Amino acid sequence: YGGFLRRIRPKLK
Repeated sequence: YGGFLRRIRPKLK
């Protein structure tokens, strides 16, 4: 459950 922490750095995972 780490798919919209992309809100900063949207290619980090």
